[PDB]
Amino acid sequence: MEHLYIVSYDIRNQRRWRRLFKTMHGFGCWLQLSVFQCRLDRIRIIKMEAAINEIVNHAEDHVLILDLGPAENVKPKVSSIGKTFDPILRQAVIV
Amino acid sequence: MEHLYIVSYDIRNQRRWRRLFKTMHGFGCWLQLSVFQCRLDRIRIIKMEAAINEIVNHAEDHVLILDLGPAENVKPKVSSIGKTFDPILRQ
Amino acid sequence: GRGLPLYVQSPKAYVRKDGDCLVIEEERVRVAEARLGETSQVALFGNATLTTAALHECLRREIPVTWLSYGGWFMGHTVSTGHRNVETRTYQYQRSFDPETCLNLARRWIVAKIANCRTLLRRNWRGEGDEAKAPPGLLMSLQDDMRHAMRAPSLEVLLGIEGASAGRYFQHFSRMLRGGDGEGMGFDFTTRNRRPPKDPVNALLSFAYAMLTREWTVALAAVGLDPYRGFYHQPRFGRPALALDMMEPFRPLIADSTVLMAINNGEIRTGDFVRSAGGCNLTDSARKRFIAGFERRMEQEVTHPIFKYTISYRRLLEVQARLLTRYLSGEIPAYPNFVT
Amino acid sequence: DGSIPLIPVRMLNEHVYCPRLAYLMWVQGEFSHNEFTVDGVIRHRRVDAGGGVLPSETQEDSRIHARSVSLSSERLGITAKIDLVEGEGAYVSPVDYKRGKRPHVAGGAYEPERVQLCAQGLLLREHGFASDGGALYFVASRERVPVAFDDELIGRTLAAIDEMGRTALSGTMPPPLEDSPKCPRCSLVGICLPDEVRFLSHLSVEPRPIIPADGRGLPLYVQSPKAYVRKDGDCLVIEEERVRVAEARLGETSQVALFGNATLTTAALHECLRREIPVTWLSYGGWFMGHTVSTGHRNVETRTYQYQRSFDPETCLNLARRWIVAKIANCRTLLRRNWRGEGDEAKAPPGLLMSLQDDMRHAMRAPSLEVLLGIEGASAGRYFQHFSRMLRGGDGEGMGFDFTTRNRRPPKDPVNALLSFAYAMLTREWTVALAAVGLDPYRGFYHQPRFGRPALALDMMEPFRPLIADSTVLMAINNGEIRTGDFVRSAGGCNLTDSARKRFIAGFERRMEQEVTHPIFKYTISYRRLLEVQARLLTRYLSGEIPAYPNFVT
DNA sequence: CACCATCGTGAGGCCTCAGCTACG
DNA sequence: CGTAGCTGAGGCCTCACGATGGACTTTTTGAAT
Ligand code: SF4
Ligand SMILES: [Mn+2]
Ligand SMILES: [Mn+2]
Ligand SMILES: [Mn+2]
Ligand SMILES: [Mn+2]
Repeated sequence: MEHLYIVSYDIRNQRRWRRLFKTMHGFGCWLQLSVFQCRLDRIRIIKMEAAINEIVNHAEDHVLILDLGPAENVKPKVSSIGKTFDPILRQAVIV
Repeated sequence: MEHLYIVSYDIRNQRRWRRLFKTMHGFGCWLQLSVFQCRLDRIRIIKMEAAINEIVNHAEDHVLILDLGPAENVKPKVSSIGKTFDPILRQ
Repeated sequence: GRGLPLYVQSPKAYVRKDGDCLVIEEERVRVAEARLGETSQVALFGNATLTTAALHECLRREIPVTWLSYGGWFMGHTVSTGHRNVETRTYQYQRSFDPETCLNLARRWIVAKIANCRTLLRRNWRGEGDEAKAPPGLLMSLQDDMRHAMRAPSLEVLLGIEGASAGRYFQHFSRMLRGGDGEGMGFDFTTRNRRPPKDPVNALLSFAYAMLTREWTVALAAVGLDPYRGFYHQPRFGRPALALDMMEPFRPLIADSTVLMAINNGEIRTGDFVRSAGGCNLTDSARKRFIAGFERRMEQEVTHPIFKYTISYRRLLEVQARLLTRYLSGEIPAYPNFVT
Repeated sequence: DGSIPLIPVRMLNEHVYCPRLAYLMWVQGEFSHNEFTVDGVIRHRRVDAGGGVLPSETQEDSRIHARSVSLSSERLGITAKIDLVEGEGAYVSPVDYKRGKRPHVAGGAYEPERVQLCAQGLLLREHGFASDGGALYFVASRERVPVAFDDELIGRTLAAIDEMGRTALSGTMPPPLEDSPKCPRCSLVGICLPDEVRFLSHLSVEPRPIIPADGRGLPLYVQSPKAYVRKDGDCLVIEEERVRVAEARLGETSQVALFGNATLTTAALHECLRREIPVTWLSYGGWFMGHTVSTGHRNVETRTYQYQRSFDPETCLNLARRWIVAKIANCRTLLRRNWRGEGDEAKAPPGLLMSLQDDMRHAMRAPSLEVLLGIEGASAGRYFQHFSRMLRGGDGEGMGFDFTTRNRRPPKDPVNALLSFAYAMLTREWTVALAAVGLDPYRGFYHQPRFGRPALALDMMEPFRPLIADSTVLMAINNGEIRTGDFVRSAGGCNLTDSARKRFIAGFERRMEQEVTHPIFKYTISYRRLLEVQARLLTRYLSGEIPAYPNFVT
């Protein structure tokens, strides 16, 4: 069972920002100007929180990780006003 | 029963941004650089989504509203890496 | 033979197929050709390019394209889904259950290892000033042990005799240093091969042995052979039992020789080691200096597998592996080992 | 002699937990991760992976705070890499880090870790130290839990050393735990297969529901003949004509399939290699040219057993009988359940069912492989003769099957091409699954090795042809995935447009990720997981652990 | 389709605040 | 009067477009009840 995580950050050093944008494209897909949506099971959430405890500087950065739900029933939990919202789908890439 | 909502926006016009920062301080408390946490019951969530359908321009802005849970059990659902996270308390 | 491996050193390179030919280009300018008649594995170094048409033409002819990093670190193979090599693997597995197969190849490997050891004695003996030659009693002793290895009855006897002879070689290994005892680099004749290295010289020896084992593993897997099913050593626990079986002749030439190179060239000094309650381990700068040294020894040319054409060591390994698969399945009797 | 290496003390920790677990992890490699192994590595890495002070050889009076200290004694027979060593002058004490809370047991430390700490204590005593104690430093609450080297604790440790030595020298993998609560989290439950081996080895129970797979992704299909797959850090961007068509997250990718003249930049290939993500090169039409390997699979017992049994005739014969009997049974079942007639034809003709069942049984009583191949041919001929009976309620425009056009190189029917593509694209799945369990996909018992078709994937796919390949073809034609316009003629025969290939591949993927219920164990398992489970059960059967291979007849 | 993908410096676009004018 | 409202100056966030480069390291450890 996988969950849908929403990750939003404030990073106060451009190098650390590059490092974190690096890592986050490693894990989820871009959603908003500083927000990523990640569809992860347990192993990968452990990996993500391991990565973002060494990418960031705990003194002045801020990363927020929200566990919306079981990633099958997230659509009632998210309401988007501008663009459409479409959760990450677990299917192969055929192209 | 109240729920904890997290609201995050991208606004591409400074006037609309003022209008929305206006409205959002009306409803919740600042959390992150463009994120507000709101503890609302049903009447107030209806009010908030009513306000942010006329503050924003649907063509190019983007506002995201996440319903975390019943606002009593939100702490297991939120993990903050930098500052502390402390939900809105009703007192 | 049939053909030889092609090593594309240039990280710039772009490799295409020209009909029956494999063309190397540099900057839209040609470099060299292979032409697939005398080819073997195509080794591509870091960020080289191999056009997918050329890759398909390699696969259809069942040529093991191998990918190395820019430095030369192995990163993987690319084998074809044809019976080219499964014949070799099934011959290896069917024949590993035999007593003369195991015993005979073991006897050959040990006699070659001993011969390389004594040849390295007569090469690199540095008891200089008063003992320009090794004691011929030692040389006669190792010759006698070599005959014994020729006529060992069974595997356990060969293992015991091998251990003996290797020990008496290591007795005078320290005789081969910069001229005397290497105070600050002490060598223990008896604490050999315990898992943590208790001596700096033994630390170098173990690290060189491990790198040689890795090279042999990748060379064996390049050909269609299972490196983990050995004839002489024992298979399980994750030990590569065929790399360990075949690296025995090559221990003096690539491991002992590399250590002697890097210790008689001053590359490794007493300050490079850290000692801890029974463990002497290298420091990082020293570790990768020694890795460079191991490369430099792997880059040398030696001429005579059986055909005199001055191959680098890293390709002599493949030549030997192919000779092994060719001994199996019954082409060439008795696996003509490489001895100098 | 060298009949056994020095026992790593972590394998000593595992042996007192589950002897089968120690056997798997030590004598056959065979490790896999889950939530907790990954979490424990994460705990240990940030501090104790990096070294610290040395344990002084000459100890008089000074604090010893060594970290990641590697000892071994060969009189004892163990080797260790101690997480930390706290000692005042000459009285040292091992400290092992853990991951979780303090356990809810008397003494605060379970039986295994106590044995590990005692073993490290003996090792320290060997090198001239006075330990007489140790600790467990749980990283989560850093609640150091002391452990005292009681005497029968040392008795347990030495007994476990001897027990592991004997069970490794014997060469027989110890049975699984009996319905234990340890197994549902041992991170090898996908390899131990505890309940399945229990049930089939006649220690009969009811297999508990699948301890589900975790941390595995979905394939990457590159069907466009002009795609360029390049690395973009951890993503993997597939750009076609210099525009980003799609990205694939490498953490979520489990294979790569390169169809035709699709290019893969060497850096992307290296990054795939660093993760052992299999990369498979295919012709434009699905021919399986080659794949990527890396210095073999460290499990040797599996391959040794496979080859040694391959050299045995009646083992090959029994396996082949099982396989094609399963194939014929599945053909019958498919013919039934998806026959679509109108009236007096809407349900299967029993004469055909008589012929097919009689052929099933004639194969079950086969004398040798020659007659078995003959019977397989005859039964497949009848099945395909009736195959067209049952698609779209009859042939459509151009969607014409010719039963005599099967089994040869250029497909000159639309549906013949569709079948050949499905077969050649299931062979890849089987090859990957078989190579991922330590087996050698090319040494087969029934089929003979020939280019592009590994002899063992062709074997173990025989039961699954009707369930996956033919079923995908049927569902694709019926649902309207493919109509006649999707095909293009050629001098060779028939081929598919790109719009057809993408839709068909998506359909095949949906089939592979489509849950079923196992006839024998009765739990919902996806087909892709089922292939791995069946490969593992074949390894067990060749191992002599279970009496016979479960063929999955439905 | 020429080494290829990590590093990183500019120019613009979001996001907020302090400080102003009007004002009612 | 006071709070609504608009301007600047700085701080986050990302991208197209450039130049360097040229990682990979022994064996162990790593959960679970
Ligand atoms: S279920 Fe897992 S832990 Fe239990 S005996 Fe089997 S492999 Fe070992
Ligand atoms: Mn942000
Ligand atoms: Mn924002
Ligand atoms: Mn030896
Ligand atoms: Mn067949």
